[PDB]
Amino acid sequence: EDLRLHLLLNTSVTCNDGSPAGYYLKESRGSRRWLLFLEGGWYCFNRENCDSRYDTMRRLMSSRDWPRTRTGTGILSSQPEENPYWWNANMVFIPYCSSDVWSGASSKSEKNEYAFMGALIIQEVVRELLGRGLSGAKVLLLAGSSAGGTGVLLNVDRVAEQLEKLGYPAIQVRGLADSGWFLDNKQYRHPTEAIRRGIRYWNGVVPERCRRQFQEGEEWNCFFGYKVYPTLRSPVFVVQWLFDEAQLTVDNVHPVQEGLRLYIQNLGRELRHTLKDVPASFAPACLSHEIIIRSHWTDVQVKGTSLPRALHCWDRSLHTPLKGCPVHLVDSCPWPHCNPSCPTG
Ligand SMILES: OCc1cn(-c2ccc(Cl)c(C(F)(F)F)c2)nn1
Ligand SMILES: *[C@@H]1O[C@H](CO)[C@@H](O)[C@H](O)[C@H]1NC(C)=O
Repeated sequence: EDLRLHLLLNTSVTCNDGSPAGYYLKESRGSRRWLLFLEGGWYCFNRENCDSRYDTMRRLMSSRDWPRTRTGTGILSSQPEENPYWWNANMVFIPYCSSDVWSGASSKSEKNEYAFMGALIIQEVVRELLGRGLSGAKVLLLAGSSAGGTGVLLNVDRVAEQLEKLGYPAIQVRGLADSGWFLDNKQYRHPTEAIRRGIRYWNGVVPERCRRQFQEGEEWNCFFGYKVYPTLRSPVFVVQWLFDEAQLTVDNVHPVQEGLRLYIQNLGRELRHTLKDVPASFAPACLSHEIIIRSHWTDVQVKGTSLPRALHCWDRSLHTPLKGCPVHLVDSCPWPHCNPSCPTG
């Protein structure tokens, strides 16, 4: 229980229900590395389905019941045994309480039952951390899982621009997007519509270069990794199971026959294709969901390299490829669990 809760001092930056947003922090006095992690957990895109989420997922919509501390796990652990990559970093966990894939910039008001302020929560956390040590940082890694992974892609360049404009051009902003790289593909039995309605309901914002390509009405495109990633300037490491459970869910996939076998194999092939030109990526051939804040995140390997090792090699590459220190690790085998190191479940 080593990360301590701080509610935002700017109380106009709120969770869905108007309660203040916040962050959990464990400082590491010696370190100039900062890890800011965006929690995930789907989203809601109209009054009805947000009302339902408020009944049974209220911690994702409100800070009123948050605990005063959280234990850092996986990449947020301070133990080198659990976190070979960044155990000595300053650790920040940002709870997801905006239900907007971290894209929203809209307040609760007479016109809005809910506030959707995810993009502003990130900006405010960064602003308040600069007075707590972030001003002395050399690397700010914006990480995230699930909706938080997509949130990394939507916000990493805005964090970089924010620090540049505040007068901190020496902080290197990087992104780590875990399980947030989705395909706008055809369902197996009859995602783009959800995001389309979400953006209007949230007043959602997307990165500028991507917005300029797709333009008004088509900004939903920028929520899909393979479309937004080529527009980004900050270095982004992409972690994505080839057969992500959430992708299969939105594809309406739940003794597998030929049609479904071909569907699943084509999904893995398409995911692999979208990662071909992503130099820093870790994509195992597993049916699973999220990775980087679980305690046993060290166990999975691609081509004999673990994710903590891949991320360390990424660090080195950002100091020609490195001998025995790869950063591009995408499985080529075509079926869930053809990789023996996949999570057991
Ligand atoms: O916790 C599971 C989960 C999945 N998602 C998510 C994020 C972005 C997109 Cl773009 C999509 C989809 F389905 F639209 F592709 C889903 N968010 N949280
Ligand atoms: C507080 O947040 C709002 C955005 O919701 C912003 O307009 C305002 O300037 C902030 N001001 C502070 C913290 O001084």
